[PDB]
Amino acid sequence: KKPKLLNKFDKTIKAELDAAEKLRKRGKIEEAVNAFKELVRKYPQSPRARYGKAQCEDDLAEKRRSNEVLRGAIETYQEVASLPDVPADLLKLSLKRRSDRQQFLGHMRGSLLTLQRLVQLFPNDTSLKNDLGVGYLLIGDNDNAKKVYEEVLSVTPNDGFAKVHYGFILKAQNKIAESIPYLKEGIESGDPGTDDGRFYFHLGDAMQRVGNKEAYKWYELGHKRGHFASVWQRSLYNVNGLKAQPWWTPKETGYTELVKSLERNWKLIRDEGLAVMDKAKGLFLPEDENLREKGDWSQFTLWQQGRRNENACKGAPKTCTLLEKFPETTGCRRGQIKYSIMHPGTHVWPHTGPTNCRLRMHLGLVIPKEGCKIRCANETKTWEEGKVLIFDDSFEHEVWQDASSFRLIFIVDVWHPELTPQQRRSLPAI
Amino acid sequence: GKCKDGLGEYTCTSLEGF
Ligand SMILES: O=C(O)CC[C@H](O)C(=O)O
Ligand SMILES: [Mn+2]
Repeated sequence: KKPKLLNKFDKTIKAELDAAEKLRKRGKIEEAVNAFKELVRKYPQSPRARYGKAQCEDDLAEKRRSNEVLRGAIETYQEVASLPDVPADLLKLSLKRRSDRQQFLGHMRGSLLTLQRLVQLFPNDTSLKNDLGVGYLLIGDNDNAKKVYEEVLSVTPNDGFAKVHYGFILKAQNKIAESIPYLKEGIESGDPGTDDGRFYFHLGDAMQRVGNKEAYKWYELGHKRGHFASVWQRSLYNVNGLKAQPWWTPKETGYTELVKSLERNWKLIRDEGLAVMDKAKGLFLPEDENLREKGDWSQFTLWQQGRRNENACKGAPKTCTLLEKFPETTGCRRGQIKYSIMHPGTHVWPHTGPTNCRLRMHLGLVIPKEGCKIRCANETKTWEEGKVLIFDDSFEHEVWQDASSFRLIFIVDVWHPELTPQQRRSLPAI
Repeated sequence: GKCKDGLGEYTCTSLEGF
């Protein structure tokens, strides 16, 4: 409906306020900034004049693509809420836009503060509670997020947005069966914010984990709806266009000198890893992304997000020195370089990595003769000591360990070879 | 919490505006 943005005094200056807003809507942003700055000087308590100043700064940040200008707008949106006699609709618009722009800039804790204030000021607005839940999720506070969506559901139990987010939270807590009805019903609601790749991804995954054969129906519909490159390649942080295939040869990747270095020096890489196992085993950390059905699996990470772990590299100094010659891996801010040890009785659930922007090399270091294998998409392969396998882990893949002794590999992520130097310099780290 | 091998976090990147 027609939002009511003018308090009693602002209606008496609606002519001036309209003129300034007209300048802004016509794109004359600098003229509009000056007009609203004059109105704010003249009517320092006017919320609509203050809101105009903020909206003008916001439009200006967009035109200049300037984070600095947008931080100015963020403080002016707060100023609006600081004034006397702010109409409720205007108060809510100003603080909502504040939170949205804080999130855009990455100020997740500041956005959370604004969202908490919004819910205090408007306790019957369920949408604002849903937005608060997102604020919590964005700072990693799943406990409070869960409580928010529980409150929402206890008032509006058919709220689809709250259903899919509650289901996401449940699935992340390994409450797999319980998450399925929430994710499914929320997607099916078609409510705004439910048509999101994350929810198709995790609904399918939970179904696969419980043996429900409908999982690929949801993967099909997520592909059809544009969230997945295909039903098998379900990464969600993608550069569209990159060559997509589950398995690559060294020459197909162009990183032939890296592969040669890994294979020719494999015993050195092996031996440093074994020494860490023997004398510094705490550098191997258990896998902690809920990817195991059962078994023991740990990793010893030398690089992550394109940053060298200096303490870790003390444990594998020659390996780190060897790898420094290859920026295609050491500067791959969407991958890692790590030793991975897997013991008998391990099954890694089918899963996908987050991004199509990397390829993953595996160098075999200690490979039992029998029992170890990795499937990617429909092809299944085995490791060999001193040999590299390469696969695109944005494709669904699965791992088994049923030997009688441990299996050690070395994992080296590289940028997808078709990514340009500016792409490799600019993409946000994962 | 980071997305290393999987896709389990609500978001896997940190944004910084424009
Ligand atoms: O088999 C391992 O140790 C690693 C499997 C993991 O899912 C990967 O993507 O490399
Ligand atoms: Mn994996």
